[PDB]
Amino acid sequence: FQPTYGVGYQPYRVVVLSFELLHAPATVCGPKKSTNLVKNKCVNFNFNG
Amino acid sequence: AYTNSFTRGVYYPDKVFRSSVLHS
Ligand SMILES: *[C@@H]1O[C@H](CO)[C@@H](O)[C@H](O)[C@H]1NC(C)=O
Repeated sequence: FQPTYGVGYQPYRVVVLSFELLHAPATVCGPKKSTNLVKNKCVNFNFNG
Repeated sequence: AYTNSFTRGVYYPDKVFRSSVLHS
């Protein structure tokens, strides 16, 4: 790689974030806050997304 | 040498829970 090269021949850094979006316990999460739990009543819910 | 597997070598196919069900 030389800085004089045309755009297609210039270096690009590449990162691939691969997700194991499994039906399995989480270890990486988005910036969500968490509430107390509620029981025996009709609630909207979100567990791990 | 050889031996028979019989019914050995079944494993939980995914990390889900299920009950009372004939899953395929
Ligand atoms: C399978 O195992 C039996 C065990 O008695 C053996 O006699 C036979 O030769 C084996 N056959 C093959 C194809 O491995």
